[PDB]
Amino acid sequence: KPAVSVLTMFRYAGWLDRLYMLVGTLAAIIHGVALPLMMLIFGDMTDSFASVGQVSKQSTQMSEADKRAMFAKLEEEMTTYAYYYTGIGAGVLIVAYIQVSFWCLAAGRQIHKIRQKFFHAIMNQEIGWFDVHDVGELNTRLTDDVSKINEGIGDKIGMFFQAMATFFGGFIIGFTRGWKLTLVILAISPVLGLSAGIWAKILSSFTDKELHAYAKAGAVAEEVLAAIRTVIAFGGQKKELERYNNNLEEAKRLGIKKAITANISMGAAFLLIYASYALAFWYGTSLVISKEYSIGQVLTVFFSVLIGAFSVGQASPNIEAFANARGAAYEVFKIIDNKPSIDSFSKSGHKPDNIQGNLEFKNIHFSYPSRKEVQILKGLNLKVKSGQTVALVGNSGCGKSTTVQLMQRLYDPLDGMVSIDGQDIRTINVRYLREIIGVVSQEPVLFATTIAENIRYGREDVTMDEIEKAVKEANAYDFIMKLPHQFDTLVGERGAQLSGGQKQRIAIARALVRNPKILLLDEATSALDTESEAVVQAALDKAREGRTTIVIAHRLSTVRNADVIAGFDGGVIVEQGNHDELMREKGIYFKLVMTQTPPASFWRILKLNSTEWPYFVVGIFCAIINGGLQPAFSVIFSKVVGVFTNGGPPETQRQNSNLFSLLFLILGIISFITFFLQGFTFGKAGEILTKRLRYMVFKSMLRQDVSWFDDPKNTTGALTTRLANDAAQVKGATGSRLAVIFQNIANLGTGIIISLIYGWQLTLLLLAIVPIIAIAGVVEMKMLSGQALKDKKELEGSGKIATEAIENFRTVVSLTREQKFETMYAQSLQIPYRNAMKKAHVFGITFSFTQAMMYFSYAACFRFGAYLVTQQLMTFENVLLVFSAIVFGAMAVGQVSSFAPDYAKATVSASHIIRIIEKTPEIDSYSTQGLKPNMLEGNVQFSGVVFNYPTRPSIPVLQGLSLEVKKGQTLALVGSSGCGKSTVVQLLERFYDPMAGSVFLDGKEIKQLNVQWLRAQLGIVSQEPILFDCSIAENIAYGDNSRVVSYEEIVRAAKEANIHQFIDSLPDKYNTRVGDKGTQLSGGQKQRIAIARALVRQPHILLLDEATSALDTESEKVVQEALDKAREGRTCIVIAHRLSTIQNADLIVVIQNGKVKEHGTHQQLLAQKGIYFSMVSVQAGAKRSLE
Amino acid sequence: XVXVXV
Amino acid sequence: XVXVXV
Amino acid sequence: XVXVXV
Repeated sequence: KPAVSVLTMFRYAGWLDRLYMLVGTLAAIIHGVALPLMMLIFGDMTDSFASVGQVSKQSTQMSEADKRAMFAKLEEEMTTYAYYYTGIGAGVLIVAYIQVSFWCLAAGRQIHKIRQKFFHAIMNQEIGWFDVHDVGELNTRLTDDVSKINEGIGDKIGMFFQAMATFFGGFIIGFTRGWKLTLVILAISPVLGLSAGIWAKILSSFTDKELHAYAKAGAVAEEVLAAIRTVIAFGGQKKELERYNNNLEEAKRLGIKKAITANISMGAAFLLIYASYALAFWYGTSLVISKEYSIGQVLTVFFSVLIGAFSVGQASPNIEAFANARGAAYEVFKIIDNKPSIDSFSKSGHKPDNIQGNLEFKNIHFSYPSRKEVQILKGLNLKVKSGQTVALVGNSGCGKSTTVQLMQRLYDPLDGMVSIDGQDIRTINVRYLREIIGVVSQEPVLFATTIAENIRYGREDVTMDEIEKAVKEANAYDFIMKLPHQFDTLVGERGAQLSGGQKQRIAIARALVRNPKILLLDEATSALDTESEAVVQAALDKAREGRTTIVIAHRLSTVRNADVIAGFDGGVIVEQGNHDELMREKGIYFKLVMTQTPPASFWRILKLNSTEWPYFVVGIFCAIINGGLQPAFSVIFSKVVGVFTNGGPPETQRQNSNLFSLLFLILGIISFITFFLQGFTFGKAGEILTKRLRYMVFKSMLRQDVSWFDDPKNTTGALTTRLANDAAQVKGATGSRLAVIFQNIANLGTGIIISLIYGWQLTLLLLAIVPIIAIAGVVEMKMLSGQALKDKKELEGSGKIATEAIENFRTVVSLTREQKFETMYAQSLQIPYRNAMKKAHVFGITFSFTQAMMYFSYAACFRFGAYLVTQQLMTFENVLLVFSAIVFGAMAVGQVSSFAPDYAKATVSASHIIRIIEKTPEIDSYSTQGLKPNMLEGNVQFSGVVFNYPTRPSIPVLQGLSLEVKKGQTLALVGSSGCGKSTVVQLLERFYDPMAGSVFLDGKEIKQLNVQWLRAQLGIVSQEPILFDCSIAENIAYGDNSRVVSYEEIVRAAKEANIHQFIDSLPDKYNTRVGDKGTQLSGGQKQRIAIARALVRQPHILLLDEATSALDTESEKVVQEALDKAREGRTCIVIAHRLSTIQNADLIVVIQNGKVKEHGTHQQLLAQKGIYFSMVSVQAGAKRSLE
Repeated sequence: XVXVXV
Repeated sequence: XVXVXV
Repeated sequence: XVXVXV
């Protein structure tokens, strides 16, 4: 929204810049004017051939006589016109170069200054300004916005003025050569442009807004894949696949509808363009027959005007570029124009000599820029004598730290004054104040250079001797000298990560080189290991003795030797004095003391589309006919102007133009049938395979096992994304693009055949020119990307030293040396700057060359078309045909290059989509193999089981686990902690096969058993049961698949689960929807429903996994009642955490490190004394404690 | 994709 | 007469 | 858009 004044934005352009912009915009306007003048001559050439064209055919008597005057007229005329064209070429060359070069130069020269000034501004801000802003946003703002400004003030302006120049220049010629056709052209204007826009808009449909259509299926997919273990457990995979397929079924229908409508739209647009395009020309002819206009003039005005009209549409985008650039320049200049109260880049105020260091804080009220919400310091009085060392203590609020914060004048206080020596702190120069004051912080920071350099950030002028004495006086010499590279070692976030105390010592050394008169030490001893603490403490103590010092920490080991200790309460100073006195005071201090004591060949994806042998041949045959229909447009326009130029006796002309203008439209209407076809056939072909692909992908995704779904690589979102994109992507490749390419090769093919057979060597010449300018056009874009990438790599390095500077800023301001970072920034920038100079030199040549080549190519066109070809019997009407045909073909070929990146992306996206189908699991639920035993009664034998999770094969969960549980009895399972208790339930369901050991049910190994049938006999119940969105009866009936469950059955189950109270209470009753789409319920109801699901299956094996985990009060009671009523008639395994509710169990089994430790009935484990007794004692101790 | 610019 | 506008 | 580069 917020923009910037036009003159402000260019404030850094002066002298040569303004000149460059002037000469540039001049040259640009000329370059603009250049083109419509070319089309002006094109009419004069037509008139030359027209005059001879009429006279040549008017004879029918003498022949040799026509070999004289005609050829002479063509000689002088064609020579003149060719000379002029050659004239225009050099012009456009020069002006193009001037234009792009100059504008780019101005851009560079300005942007450089912008960057420098801006970074300076950033660095010049006061801390309060940072405390209220996001640094990341600010750095990204720098690097991103300056680029926008660059894109703004760049060569885009030149293009804008050039476009405006073609616009005016076009319309001027258009009008002056004739007023009628221009108005007639303007009459049809409010349709054609809109249509073209519409088409361009419709063909942008591949980007992902299809989410609106897919989201319905995407929701199913998401809730499924998010609930994968439940659908796996209950084996409802066929159902989920079915649902997904149905949603896809809808999606494809909506798709084909959209296809139909869009194709109709595009076709209609094309028809309107055709119709108006022809109509204008028919009116043209209608004006030529009246001899009001010359045939060539018609062309001149037509083309000049249409050029001029297109110029606007082509101009518009550069407006947005400059427009965005002001907006970006607003927030940038806002920092640069901003002047702080503190500065620190100012040379002003006193720089006192012989500072004795007598500090006093007088009546200081302060609050950080959270402002009125909190006032931390309510008044204050503190004095510290010269040479002394004062220690500040406090319980909380860190009001202690505030004084250190203020003593550097990072903030000016609300009311009151901080006074170093006798003078107010605000009178003395900031930098000098920062220089006389040394600082050591809790978290020390090191910038990424050598140790010497980090010690050199204390003072720019220093020698390794002073460094040595500095670190040695900080006793850091040893530890660093042992380190390799000596002083030349590295430090920072990347590389050479060191002990905190060492870094702190380097920080103290750095601070020591500063040789300050005032020392501030805030918690530097705190947040550090006890051993090295003393090592650094020695340094800190050695860092004093020549200075006055204020120290703050939580370590009362370092306070005793202080001359004065000071206690705060609610920002109010209270206790001051020596230790013994403060202990005699028995105040806050004493209190605290006592308290602290990619590309490859994938045909099979096309082989999958081979399901439709038809629908493709139709579209290709149709699109090839369209391809053959395309140049027919050019053949007509050739003979329209051709016969009219080759007319001779006029009487026959007016009748033929009507026959053509008719036909001219006839290829139009027939273009509606063909375009809609190839678009509809390919479209419908796209939406079907999208069903087949997404169906074959999703299906095979339900095939995979829990091992694959626990992978960090594959999460629900990632899977849905991978599911959507690939299928969405292959469609674009197999879709429109192909049809268009075939249409285009067909186009150029028919065009070139016609052109080739008509013009001998006329075509052969052009075919030598066109590919050279095309390739010359591609190579330019390659250099553009190269220079772009290289430039990105250079400013990345300068932006890296900016991020380092503005992130750790609060430290750099304390050490000053911002000017250092200024200089480093500048030097970092200087390389891109010289690079940007070369950029303009190149951007110009490549542009002017491609332009000049196109204009010179046009000179060869008519020069060879005339002269050598026209001196022969070969005629103009064919020349006009060949040019159209050939360059049409080429400009159609352009789309080939334009449509190249689609397949590349599709391949990568098609590379994944075939692999995901062919991947096979260790355990597949789809295999119909497996025993399917006939005997009901279930036991469970765990024997010598060892299990490590495939995601984490480090710490093993099970090691030689062995359990046995007879039928119709409850197996309680207690454990210290972890999934060791649950892994049982997981393995029984066979989500995994254990590493070693085995597990049986009826005596048969589950491993050789059927997976589905195995899981079919299990009544799993988890902690937080997931219910899908549908009738609660459909959620309950989910317990049993391959058969629809009865109402009275789900009633019986609901009656068993004791949920009926809710179910008979609701308005919808059993048809009520649950799962947050339609209704909300608490955990109790959900769980009871899970119980219903469990026992409608009528399992022989119930598995209750911490069912009462998330629950409270009576809910636990009723749910436990239900769960209790659920078991006792079945084999079951209960791992619940309420041991009070396990007191009734046939067999309790304490697990330990994967081995069963204690096992037996309650009273036996209670007769024993060990883990279980402790487990039961501790938690019973809590219930007794709550009284 | 005929003259003026689609 | 090609496609840009001659 | 089939296998080499469209």
